[PDB]
Amino acid sequence: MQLRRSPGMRPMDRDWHQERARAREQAYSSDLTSQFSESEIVKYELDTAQIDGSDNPRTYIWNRTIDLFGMNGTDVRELRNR
Amino acid sequence: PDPSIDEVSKSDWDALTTQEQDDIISQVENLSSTGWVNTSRERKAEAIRSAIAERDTLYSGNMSRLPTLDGDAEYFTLYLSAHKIQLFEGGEAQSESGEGGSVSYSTGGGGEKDLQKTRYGRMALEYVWEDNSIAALRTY
Amino acid sequence: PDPSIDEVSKSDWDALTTQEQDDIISQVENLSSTGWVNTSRERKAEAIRSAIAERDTLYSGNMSRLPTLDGDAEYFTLYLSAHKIQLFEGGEAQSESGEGGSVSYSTGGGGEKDLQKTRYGRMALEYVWEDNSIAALRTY
Amino acid sequence: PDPSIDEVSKSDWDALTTQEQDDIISQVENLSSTGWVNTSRERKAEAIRSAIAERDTLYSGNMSRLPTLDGDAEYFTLYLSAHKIQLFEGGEAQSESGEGGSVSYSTGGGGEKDLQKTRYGRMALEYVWEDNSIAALRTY
Amino acid sequence: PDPSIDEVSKSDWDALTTQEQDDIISQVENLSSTGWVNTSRERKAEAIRSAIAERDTLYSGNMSRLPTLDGDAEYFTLYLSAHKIQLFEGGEAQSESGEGGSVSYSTGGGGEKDLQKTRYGRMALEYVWEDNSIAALRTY
Amino acid sequence: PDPSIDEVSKSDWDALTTQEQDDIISQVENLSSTGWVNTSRERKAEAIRSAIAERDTLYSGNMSRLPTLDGDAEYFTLYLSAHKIQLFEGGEAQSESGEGGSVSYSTGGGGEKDLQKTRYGRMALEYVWEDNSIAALRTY
Amino acid sequence: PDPSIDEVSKSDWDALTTQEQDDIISQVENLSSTGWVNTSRERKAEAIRSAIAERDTLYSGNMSRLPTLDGDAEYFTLYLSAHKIQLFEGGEAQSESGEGGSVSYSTGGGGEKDLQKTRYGRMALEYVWEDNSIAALRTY
Amino acid sequence: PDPSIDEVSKSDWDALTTQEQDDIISQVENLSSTGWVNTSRERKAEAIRSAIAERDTLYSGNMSRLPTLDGDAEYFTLYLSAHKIQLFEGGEAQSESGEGGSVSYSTGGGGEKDLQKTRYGRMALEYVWEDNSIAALRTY
Ligand SMILES: [K+]
Ligand SMILES: [Mg+2]
Ligand SMILES: [Mg+2]
Repeated sequence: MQLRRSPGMRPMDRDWHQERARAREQAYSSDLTSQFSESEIVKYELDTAQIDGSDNPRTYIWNRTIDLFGMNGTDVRELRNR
Repeated sequence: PDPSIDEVSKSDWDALTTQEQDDIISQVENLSSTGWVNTSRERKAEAIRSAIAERDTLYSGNMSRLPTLDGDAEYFTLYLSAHKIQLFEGGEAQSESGEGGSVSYSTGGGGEKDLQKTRYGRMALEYVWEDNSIAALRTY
Repeated sequence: PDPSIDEVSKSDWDALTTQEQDDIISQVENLSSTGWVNTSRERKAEAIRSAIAERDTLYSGNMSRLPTLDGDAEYFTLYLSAHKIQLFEGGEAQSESGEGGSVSYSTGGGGEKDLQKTRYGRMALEYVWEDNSIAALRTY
Repeated sequence: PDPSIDEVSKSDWDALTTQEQDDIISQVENLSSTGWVNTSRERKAEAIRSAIAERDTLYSGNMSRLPTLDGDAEYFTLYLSAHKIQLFEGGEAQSESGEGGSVSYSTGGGGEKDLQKTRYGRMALEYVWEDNSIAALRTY
Repeated sequence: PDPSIDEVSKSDWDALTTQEQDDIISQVENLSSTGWVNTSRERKAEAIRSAIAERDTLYSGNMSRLPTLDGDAEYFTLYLSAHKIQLFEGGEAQSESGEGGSVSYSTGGGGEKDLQKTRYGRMALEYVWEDNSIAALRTY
Repeated sequence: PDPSIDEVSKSDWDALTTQEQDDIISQVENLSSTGWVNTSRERKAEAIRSAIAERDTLYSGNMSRLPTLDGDAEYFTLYLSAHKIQLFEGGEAQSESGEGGSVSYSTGGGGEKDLQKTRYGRMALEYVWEDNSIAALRTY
Repeated sequence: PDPSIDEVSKSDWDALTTQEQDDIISQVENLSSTGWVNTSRERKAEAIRSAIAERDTLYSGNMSRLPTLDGDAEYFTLYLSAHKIQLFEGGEAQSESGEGGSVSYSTGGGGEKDLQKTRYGRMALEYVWEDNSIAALRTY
Repeated sequence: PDPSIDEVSKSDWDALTTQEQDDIISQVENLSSTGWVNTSRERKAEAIRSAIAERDTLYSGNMSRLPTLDGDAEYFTLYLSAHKIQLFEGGEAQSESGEGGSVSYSTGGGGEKDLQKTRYGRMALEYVWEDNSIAALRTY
């Protein structure tokens, strides 16, 4: 018998995909222990997701301390030279 | 000290040589101008062992992704040790009087929880978010 | 100690050799600078036996799925033992005086419930969610 | 003791040999560093007999199917006996003063109800839900 | 005692032999370490006769078909007797002082009503629902 | 001092020569008229090492993009060091008395958290927003 | 003084000759009838250097375009210096007594904040809007 | 005095002859029966110079086109001077005692703020709307 959490079943679970996408979008680094609970790491097999911060939108967004030109929130991967 | 008090677990403290323990004891004794010289070694060792145990069981883990021991773990474990030694001595002295000579200290009604009841405890308490509950979780 | 105070229940404590009990008594005696040396062995043994019993009956079981004894069970039982000995001695001295001078301790208040009423009880209380009621349960 | 204080009711206590009663008296006397040595046997016996009756009549039965005596029945009856002996001696000393020598204890406040008025009573009170009213019943 | 204090009403007490009364008086005297030895027999007899009368008239009948005397009637009547004797001696000593030393007791602000004003009364009061009013009744 | 107390972290302090440390110790000793002369060098060194550790771990980072240590970092660390030394000396004296007369100081006792409990701590507390929580952060 | 205390920043104070510093020290010493004559030159220098540093960091900048130091900057820095020297001496004396008489000063603090704790601090506090928050700012 | 204290600013005070300053000092000394004779000239000069500066910077300008210094500016500056001198002398005397007897004064724990702390300050405070905020302003 196979439960939803059983290791052979994880790839069929809509939540396993959705929360791995969520984790990729939400990380700043490959270092999982500093970012995710033991629960999240085990349940969503986060070792095997290519987590590194490269898919977090906030990696690419300007967040300047003094913003004269009203330019914070701009995302560099939307510039014409990209 | 060669191993530092933040680097050792309760099991490690039991595994240290007497000299490694005595270095850590000597460091804890720096936190009082009296050094608690009239309290014997076994009691100071018990206070430190208990502080290490209480750090690792009671002031450990995270509140949201933040560590519950926010300050320096060395000085936290030392202040927690000094709090224990001062309670083994009977508590804070609010007032002391001898051969006419008398002094009164500004200890006051500082609180009712354990750490609030000594100066070392009040110092230690600032390292651990003042025992506040900023923990948060979410469903997935 | 060879068997630790957290490894023995009340019936185990009764079954221990005198030396195994004396090792645990000696560990409890470290928690006071005075060692309560003017209080007899039987009274210290009764306090420890009572602390073991009271741990296993009042400070056991789950709240939600968390253990109600959150901290180190060894030091919890030792503080609960020291608390009992200090109550068998009459409570906390708030003030002491004689030929050798006077001292007043900052041990004022101490709430209304037994564990609040001595420094060892206040320490023990932190190991056990401060006697708070965080249990939750469901239908299915 | 061979018969334990939790195994005997009021009639059973009256049926015990003097030795079996003296073993239980000896156990109760462990709960004070003074042993209440200046109070006679008849008074210690009356306190125990009363504590047994008090347990069986006031601290028996159930709340929401839970037993009302939640803690260890042995130690509850012993603390309730000690509470009674201390009341037969006039209550808790808040302060004692002799030939110069003086002490004051952190035994103030608590509350107006009997068990709140001595340290033994404040301990006994934890074994019995702190005298709270968590009983519940359905109709059908 | 041969007839117990709960088995006798006011008229029965008057019909007892001096020996049967003296057994009950002796049982009441067990409730103080002093035995009230400086208070004469007539006064102890009056206190007991009054306690019996007062039990049968004020602490009798039912609330919601529960008996209003929920505890052991024997010990209730003895505590009620001890309360009366202590009031015939002027009330609880809060503080005592002389050539033998000084002691202050944790009697304190015990409450304003009759039974609250002595340790024996505060005990007796638990046998009688703490004087609470839980009676309930219906139209058919 | 050649290295200033704000220029050194905990590891740097350990790497300083005895003279570079003694310059900083000597500067901290300027903050008291008594200089804490009866407290030994190791205790003054421990207080400074501990103040440096707390500055870098408890009173660092940013708060709504403002610095948390808004005041001069030199004087903040010196006042935090003086706070520690005064607590190793047992606390603020509220009153002192002897053959040379009596003095009573306006401490007031209104402080209950760590830094509030001495004059050096109350000074240090102005440099760090008085422990207020003006942090603010945004989504994008 | 030749350069006035309001004309010098922390680095300028270090650059002054001993005579220019001693003139400023002499001006600060006018603010107490005792001149704090038992405090050494280094302590008075440290208090002034600290007051200059604290002025330039904590009591500088604008507040709804009003300068935060509204009063005379000379007398503000002098009162802040006198406040610091008085805190190096202990607190304010609430009372002084000895061989030659007794006095009590009504120096009860206005609250728990540092500047409230001495008469010089209470004066200095009027120069800086009483530490109020009248800042206001707009979007454009 | 020839130039009156209300006619001189801080730079004018510095420009006065010693006799013109001494005439003003003499006038301030009339506000106490003791004249503060045991406090030196340079302290009295510092108090007056500070009172002039503080008048011109803290007690100047308008509220709803009314002058903020509504009373006589001469006596305001003299009372402000006397307030300062009395604070350089340590504060109000609440109580004074010695060989010549004892006296206690109706100082009565006056409020938190600077001018409230002495009798001269309380007089000065009536000249400046009691430090109230009656300013009003319009758009056009
Ligand atoms: K989901
Ligand atoms: Mg019942
Ligand atoms: Mg202004």
